[PDB]
Amino acid sequence: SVQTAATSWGTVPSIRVYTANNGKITERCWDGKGWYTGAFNEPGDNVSVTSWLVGSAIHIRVYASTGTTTTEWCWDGNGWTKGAYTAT
Amino acid sequence: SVQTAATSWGTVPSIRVYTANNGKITERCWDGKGWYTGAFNEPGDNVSVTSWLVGSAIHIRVYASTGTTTTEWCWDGNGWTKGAYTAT
Amino acid sequence: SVQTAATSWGTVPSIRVYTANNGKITERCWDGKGWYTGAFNEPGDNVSVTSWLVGSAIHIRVYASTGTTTTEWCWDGNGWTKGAYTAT
Ligand SMILES: OC[C@@]1(O)OC[C@@H](O)[C@@H](O)[C@@H]1O
Ligand SMILES: OC[C@@]1(O)OC[C@@H](O)[C@@H](O)[C@@H]1O
Ligand SMILES: OC[C@@]1(O)OC[C@@H](O)[C@@H](O)[C@@H]1O
Ligand SMILES: OC[C@@]1(O)OC[C@@H](O)[C@@H](O)[C@@H]1O
Ligand SMILES: OC[C@@]1(O)OC[C@@H](O)[C@@H](O)[C@@H]1O
Ligand SMILES: OC[C@@]1(O)OC[C@@H](O)[C@@H](O)[C@@H]1O
Repeated sequence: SVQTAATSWGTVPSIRVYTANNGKITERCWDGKGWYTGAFNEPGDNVSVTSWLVGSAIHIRVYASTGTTTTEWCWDGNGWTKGAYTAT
Repeated sequence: SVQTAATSWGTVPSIRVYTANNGKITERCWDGKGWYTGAFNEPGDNVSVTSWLVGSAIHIRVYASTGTTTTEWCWDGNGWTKGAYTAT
Repeated sequence: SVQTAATSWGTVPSIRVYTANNGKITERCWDGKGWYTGAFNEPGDNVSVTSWLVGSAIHIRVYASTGTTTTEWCWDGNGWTKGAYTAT
């Protein structure tokens, strides 16, 4: 079936749910006022996530895996880009 | 194999581990004094979870997936019910 | 594909990413100065993780599953050992 990963922050809260479905990962977002589709859209068969809130900034790390390759995607306030993570 | 998801809160801590096994999700609970089987029992092949503790209240969201359908289950102090999440 | 689980703590942050790949779980670690391979290496086809930071101590629980058996692995400052979790 589809595979999901979830994270949340604050007291509203904000929630992010990532779904790997048919080799693509998409993102659904809640900030207290309805679910919406987030900016994150990248390939992957499996997803995990962690996040940490510091001051006014949310930092999110999404680990997207296809085959034996895992790509880290980073949100630090300015869109999603690949991070330095490697699996070694 | 079976697939799990875990969350924890406080300093004891309380831990919740959700296991999707043979199309059913069950819940094991630790509150500092032994593991026990929790109230959560719903269908699903895949599970993720997030939780947030505010004051005296734990809020838990469990995302249960079968095929391409994901159901959000909500704990807000008074049993588990379906939440408004949709995958779009 | 490979399956991952992630957790993080503090403001640096420290991040731990567990990967189940070909029946083995390994751990990659970030403490602010590059990724490295962690001490955790145990069998499993599926992994989840939760952690909680209290004072100067990180506590990590990794749930490693093969078939219908889930083993809890505990970090409490002094290496990884099996915890009391059972699935019942
Ligand atoms: O729209 C809200 C948003 O910016 O929140 C942070 C990330 O989750 C983004 O992908 C998302 O679009
Ligand atoms: O700011 C991005 C970054 O440095 O954040 C910490 C880790 O997630 C790294 O892999 C990543 O490149
Ligand atoms: O028994 C403890 C309990 O109420 O804690 C909150 C939820 O995890 C419930 O499913 C669980 O039964
Ligand atoms: O109180 C329940 C609820 O509003 O909590 C926030 C989100 O999890 C929603 O999908 C959900 O319906
Ligand atoms: O090296 C850092 C380390 O000690 O951090 C705590 C655990 O994640 C360990 O497996 C890891 O080796
Ligand atoms: O200190 C280890 C331990 O007591 O921590 C809390 C739970 O993770 C238990 O299963 C585990 O044996």
